[PDB]
Amino acid sequence: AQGTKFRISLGLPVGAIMNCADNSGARNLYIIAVKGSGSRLNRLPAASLGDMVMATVKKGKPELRKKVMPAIVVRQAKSWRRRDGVFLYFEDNAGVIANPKGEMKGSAITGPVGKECADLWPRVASNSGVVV
Amino acid sequence: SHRKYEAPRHGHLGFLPRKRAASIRARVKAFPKDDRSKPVALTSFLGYKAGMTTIVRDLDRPGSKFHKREVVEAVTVVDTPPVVVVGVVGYVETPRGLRSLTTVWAEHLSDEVKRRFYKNWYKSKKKAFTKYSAKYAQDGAGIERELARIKKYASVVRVLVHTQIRKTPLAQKKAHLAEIQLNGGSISEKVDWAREHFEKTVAVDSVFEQNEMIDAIAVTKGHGFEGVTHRWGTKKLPRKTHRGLRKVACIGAWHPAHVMWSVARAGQRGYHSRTSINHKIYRVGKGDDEANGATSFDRTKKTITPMGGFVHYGEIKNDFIMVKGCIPGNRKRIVTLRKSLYTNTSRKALEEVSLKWIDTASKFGKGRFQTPAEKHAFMGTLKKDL
Amino acid sequence: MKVEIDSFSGAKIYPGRGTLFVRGDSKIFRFQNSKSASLFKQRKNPRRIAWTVLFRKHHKKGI
Amino acid sequence: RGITIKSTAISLYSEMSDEDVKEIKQKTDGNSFLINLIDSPGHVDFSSEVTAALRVTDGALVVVDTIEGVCVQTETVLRQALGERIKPVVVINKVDRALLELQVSKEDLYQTFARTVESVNVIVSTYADE
RNA sequence: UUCAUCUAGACAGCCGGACGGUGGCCAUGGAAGUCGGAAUCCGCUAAGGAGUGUGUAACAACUCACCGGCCGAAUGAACUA
RNA sequence: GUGAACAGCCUCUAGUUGAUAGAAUAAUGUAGAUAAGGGAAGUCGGCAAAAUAGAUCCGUAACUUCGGGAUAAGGAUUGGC
RNA sequence: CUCUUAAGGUAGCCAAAUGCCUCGUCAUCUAAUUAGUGACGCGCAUGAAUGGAUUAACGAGAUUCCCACUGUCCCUAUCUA
RNA sequence: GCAGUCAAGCGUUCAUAGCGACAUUGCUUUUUGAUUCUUCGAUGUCGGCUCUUCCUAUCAUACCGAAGCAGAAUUCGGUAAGCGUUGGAUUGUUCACCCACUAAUAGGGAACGUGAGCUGGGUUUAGACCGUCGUGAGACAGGUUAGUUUUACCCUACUGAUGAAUGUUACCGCAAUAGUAAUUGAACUUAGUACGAGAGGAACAGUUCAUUCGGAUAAUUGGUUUUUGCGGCUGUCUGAUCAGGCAUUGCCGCGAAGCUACCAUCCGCUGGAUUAUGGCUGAACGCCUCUAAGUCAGAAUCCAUGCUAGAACGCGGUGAUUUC
Ligand SMILES: [Mg+2]
Ligand SMILES: [Mg+2]
Ligand SMILES: [Mg+2]
Ligand SMILES: [Mg+2]
Ligand SMILES: [Mg+2]
Ligand SMILES: [Mg+2]
Ligand SMILES: [Mg+2]
Ligand SMILES: [Mg+2]
Ligand SMILES: [Mg+2]
Ligand SMILES: [Mg+2]
Ligand SMILES: [Mg+2]
Ligand SMILES: [Mg+2]
Ligand SMILES: [Mg+2]
Ligand SMILES: [Mg+2]
Ligand SMILES: [Mg+2]
Ligand SMILES: [Mg+2]
Ligand SMILES: [Mg+2]
Ligand SMILES: [Mg+2]
Ligand SMILES: [Mg+2]
Ligand SMILES: [Mg+2]
Ligand SMILES: [Mg+2]
Ligand SMILES: [Mg+2]
Ligand SMILES: [Mg+2]
Ligand SMILES: [Mg+2]
Ligand SMILES: [Mg+2]
Ligand SMILES: [Mg+2]
Ligand SMILES: [Mg+2]
Ligand SMILES: [Mg+2]
Ligand SMILES: [Mg+2]
Ligand SMILES: [Mg+2]
Ligand SMILES: [Mg+2]
Ligand SMILES: [Mg+2]
Ligand SMILES: [Mg+2]
Ligand SMILES: [Mg+2]
Ligand SMILES: [Mg+2]
Ligand SMILES: [Mg+2]
Ligand SMILES: [Mg+2]
Ligand SMILES: [Mg+2]
Ligand SMILES: [Mg+2]
Ligand SMILES: [Mg+2]
Ligand SMILES: [Mg+2]
Ligand SMILES: [Mg+2]
Ligand SMILES: [Mg+2]
Ligand SMILES: [Mg+2]
Ligand SMILES: [Mg+2]
Ligand SMILES: [Mg+2]
Ligand SMILES: [Mg+2]
Ligand SMILES: [Mg+2]
Ligand SMILES: [Mg+2]
Ligand SMILES: [Mg+2]
Ligand SMILES: [Mg+2]
Ligand SMILES: [Mg+2]
Ligand SMILES: [Mg+2]
Ligand SMILES: [Mg+2]
Ligand SMILES: [Mg+2]
Ligand SMILES: [Mg+2]
Ligand SMILES: [Mg+2]
Ligand SMILES: [Mg+2]
Ligand SMILES: [Mg+2]
Ligand SMILES: [Mg+2]
Ligand SMILES: [Mg+2]
Ligand SMILES: [Mg+2]
Ligand SMILES: [Mg+2]
Ligand SMILES: [Mg+2]
Ligand SMILES: [Mg+2]
Ligand SMILES: [Mg+2]
Ligand SMILES: [Mg+2]
Ligand SMILES: [Mg+2]
Ligand SMILES: [Mg+2]
Ligand SMILES: [Mg+2]
Ligand SMILES: [Mg+2]
Ligand SMILES: [Mg+2]
Ligand SMILES: [Mg+2]
Repeated sequence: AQGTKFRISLGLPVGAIMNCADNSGARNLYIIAVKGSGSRLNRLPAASLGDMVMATVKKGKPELRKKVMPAIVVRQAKSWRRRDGVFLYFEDNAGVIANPKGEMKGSAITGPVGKECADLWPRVASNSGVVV
Repeated sequence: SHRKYEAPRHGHLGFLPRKRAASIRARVKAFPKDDRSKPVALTSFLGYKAGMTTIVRDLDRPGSKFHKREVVEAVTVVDTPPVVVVGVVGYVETPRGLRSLTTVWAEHLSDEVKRRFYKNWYKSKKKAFTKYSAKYAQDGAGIERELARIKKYASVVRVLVHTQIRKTPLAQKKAHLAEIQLNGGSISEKVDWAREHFEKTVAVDSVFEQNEMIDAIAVTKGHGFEGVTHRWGTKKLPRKTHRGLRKVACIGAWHPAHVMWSVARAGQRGYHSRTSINHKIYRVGKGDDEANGATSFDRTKKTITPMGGFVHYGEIKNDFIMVKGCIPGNRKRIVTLRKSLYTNTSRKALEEVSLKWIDTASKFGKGRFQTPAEKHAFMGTLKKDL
Repeated sequence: MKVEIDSFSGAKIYPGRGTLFVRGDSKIFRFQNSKSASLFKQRKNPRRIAWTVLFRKHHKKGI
Repeated sequence: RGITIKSTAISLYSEMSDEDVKEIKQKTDGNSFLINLIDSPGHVDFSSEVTAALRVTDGALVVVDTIEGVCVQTETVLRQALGERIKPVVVINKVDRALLELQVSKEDLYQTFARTVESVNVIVSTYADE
């Protein structure tokens, strides 16, 4: 968690599937928990871009299936509103498998990444293409 | 039995009863502590809520991620035509609390204020204060005894101001008259200042300045009789439940065999006195000034009021306060604006702010143009003519 | 404080107003309102939508 | 991790001004000298990489944190050198610690240095080859 | 309630001393009063355990009983309800 | 008339315009709708709702009592002139 | 070889809508399964027209999963009569 | 179920850091028995759902004391219930178990809270299958599948809403009493520092955000559409055209206003007195001692500040008060 991160609208609650944007071998990421979430009776925990989630891979190489891993959300597909007044969104939800230190089990991210997610994660920035 | 899963209570009980306020002017309950080593000055100010708009500005907040980067922020606009002093009220410390000792008024009063004392102004014989004024007869024989009476006694002096309603676009005609506590110095310079201001207006640059954190005291938008789902934030009940979902399921246990004061019920929502604190003043606008919507970065002469005019309000022709964010109450409602009761040093306060830009697009729709000029410059000429 | 222009209508986009969409290809789109955004997502062609900047140019109107 | 683990070598080429080589109290050619250096590890777990480097060297540059003083591993790496009959010289390192952290004064500092040297010679005399 | 100390100087506090056969015997890898068993004597004394603790790897080094200097009138212990 | 059609929808002949009314537009309801992102995480349980839907052309599995399974699955197309 | 009762559970099937113990054990499916499926079988108390085993097709039957779908839910808002 | 007392012993050494045998004194009424007092002219059974409040034997958060407390981490205890205590896989489950986030995933009560509040999965009628039992009808605290959940308009309580009387009327205020509220985390930095042989590895102050909760607000973005506002489309009827009707709002796109969303934005005060505990002076007792007199500090506590209502039988100031 190399940085502080301003709040952005949540769009990926638990149960959400997002595309796996890295060449790790995983085709998707099923979110089961989101790091840093708090508690409310009946409220599904949920992630936005930049958040560290706990996920499993439903479609992908067996070596990665049946196993819970941390992932970082890199695009979000649900309109959120930066501090400069813009409501923006991506065409899709997506994340990359990571390790708790914030490093990346992937090797190069495909597709755009959000500005907030890449300020938070250097190791993710090191592999990002177009950001914001 | 115990509960099963714990969850916080719904709704705040220090905001009860949730009834309708006694009047639509929310009582300004506490005034600031008086520092008497400073000039006689007002502590609050009446207002009229006009509407909201949007601004951009640089951000000076070192160590933030939006330091020196522009931000855009909602703002509320209060139409504040200068208010006219017409009275002085003095209160004494007593073992049962503050007691009003006497009131003394200006020699003459706008009929828009005298309207405050009638329910049928039109059919009256408008005799209110006709015979009081006669105490001004020779030299102010009686009135100067009272003013001395206040000076002798009177731990606290309050001045009776009233809004110049006629200077706004409302259909009202009947002004709002209010007490405002003089935090001056010496209960005497306080009441001289009152006499030296009878029927003399007080503008608002006297009272507030840019970046001053201030509180807003008004009466919440009414909403009528509300079910408990929306009124208290209760969980909407499952699709299958017979007899209704917008309900609380267990109005209470068997014992105490009484529905208790703490359980959400259906009833009135909105129309509650709210004192809301710490809204930074972003601009203090002059009516006797063109280019209210102008800024040192925008610099294109325009008023504050937006194209089409503030929706459900009208145009801004007077002094105005432009405060950051939002305030209790709807457009057209009287709005008391208190000076802050403590000296905030948060540095979210204390931050000098300079508007880069003030949106003035239409609010009656998806407003595309800042000024009728730039519409034409964009569109061209049109058939009806020009 | 550069204002931006609607990708579909060439309309002027003041701060805070409208929407911005990052397509898959990283291509950014700005929409001044909801209607302009809706049309584009219906895949409509602004050259055939009568009130847009880039329809008056293709019909040399007002120039 | 910022800890030397294997002791690794590097040979340094460096010059010396004409008046400096005059003081060299042993027969000495030229003005350029060749410094065959080894950077050693402090941790006891790696002491085997010190004896491995002290078998291949002739003198030893011993470093003492000025504020931490001479410490337990300073003591035992010295017993490694004097066993192998190796000449020492000392750098009292890390002094900017003493001016900042300790707000030290000039005498406060000098006397820090004295007892530190006193401490090393105690180690040097006890184990240096008679 | 029972038993003790005290102007022949108590209790408390402070202060000086706390020795010599001797590192006493069996042991112990080491055990010098002070891990532990067994012994519990003597000398020289105002008095100082073959040791009340702290301590050492073992000594050292402090400490206490014990004696004394100080002060000057009462005081200490164990029980009962 | 549309349409495969005694479907549904509109019309001609014929018949009826009968169900206590008026004014308001709170909560809660019953009945009918819609919903950003997520998509069963809700629940005993996908209950309820949603998605599908005609027709022309294409393509169609395990298994099978060889008859089926089959509108399997699954693609394409559809106005006007 | 033998005893109680005449015989002594064969072919099959199974923790089965039939297993007390029991959330059986093994495999599988899930991040996680008192659920499902496949196995195992000294089976409290399966078993051959009291029919056993198997079965295509059919089923407003009970049960598990998957795709699509969605206000069931996160978490509520809104409009109509 | 929970808590004491004695202290052989564990704790290398040492009873009581943390524990603790043989004994023995208690407390509690979310356990299960024992009884059979109330109810059999009828007090709706399990569990969940929802929601409020209460208890403390405190899981977390504040401040502390102890340690076999170096740091880090942990354990024991004190004031303390102010505030929070969750998302899921299997099960009807209560219970259990595992996944997972979390500061933490504490235990309980309120007719084993809560069915004219829901649900109806289980139990527990009648239909039906199986297994064992039985000659049989049938039985089973065994399995299995289907199986109608009724009324409020009355009284009170609670939520909101009016109101006679006080000489009339109107305006500005006072404040009794009641209520009250905020919560918790992370990153930077302090610092690779104190401490430590090393491995490791903090805290106060400062900065930026965040969680849960609260009260509002609608500039924006989004949702809603009988604006039936503009357009588009099918079928049919008005002879065609124009323009319309009907199709229960005919359907589709957009759609302003209003309403509204951690789906949106803004805002959530600071003085004092205290608890525990740490101290000062200081006797009791020539010393000592935080205590006996007196006294300094000091907690998510309490009282105020602030916020909400305003006694409809609490109050003040003030205006005008009927020619005929
Ligand atoms: Mg729940
Ligand atoms: Mg609880
Ligand atoms: Mg029902
Ligand atoms: Mg608007
Ligand atoms: Mg919209
Ligand atoms: Mg160091
Ligand atoms: Mg005597
Ligand atoms: Mg004595
Ligand atoms: Mg004595
Ligand atoms: Mg010994
Ligand atoms: Mg010893
Ligand atoms: Mg003897
Ligand atoms: Mg001796
Ligand atoms: Mg000795
Ligand atoms: Mg003695
Ligand atoms: Mg036909
Ligand atoms: Mg018909
Ligand atoms: Mg027909
Ligand atoms: Mg008839
Ligand atoms: Mg309704
Ligand atoms: Mg409905
Ligand atoms: Mg949706
Ligand atoms: Mg959608
Ligand atoms: Mg989906
Ligand atoms: Mg589930
Ligand atoms: Mg069922
Ligand atoms: Mg259905
Ligand atoms: Mg098909
Ligand atoms: Mg065609
Ligand atoms: Mg037999
Ligand atoms: Mg067999
Ligand atoms: Mg079996
Ligand atoms: Mg079996
Ligand atoms: Mg049995
Ligand atoms: Mg399941
Ligand atoms: Mg099986
Ligand atoms: Mg049998
Ligand atoms: Mg049989
Ligand atoms: Mg037979
Ligand atoms: Mg057969
Ligand atoms: Mg067959
Ligand atoms: Mg108990
Ligand atoms: Mg001990
Ligand atoms: Mg104990
Ligand atoms: Mg009974
Ligand atoms: Mg009885
Ligand atoms: Mg009853
Ligand atoms: Mg307690
Ligand atoms: Mg402590
Ligand atoms: Mg110890
Ligand atoms: Mg409480
Ligand atoms: Mg659940
Ligand atoms: Mg009970
Ligand atoms: Mg009950
Ligand atoms: Mg009831
Ligand atoms: Mg019922
Ligand atoms: Mg049932
Ligand atoms: Mg039955
Ligand atoms: Mg049978
Ligand atoms: Mg039988
Ligand atoms: Mg049985
Ligand atoms: Mg049965
Ligand atoms: Mg009432
Ligand atoms: Mg009070
Ligand atoms: Mg290190
Ligand atoms: Mg700090
Ligand atoms: Mg709200
Ligand atoms: Mg709208
Ligand atoms: Mg038509
Ligand atoms: Mg119509
Ligand atoms: Mg006091
Ligand atoms: Mg407040
Ligand atoms: Mg009253």
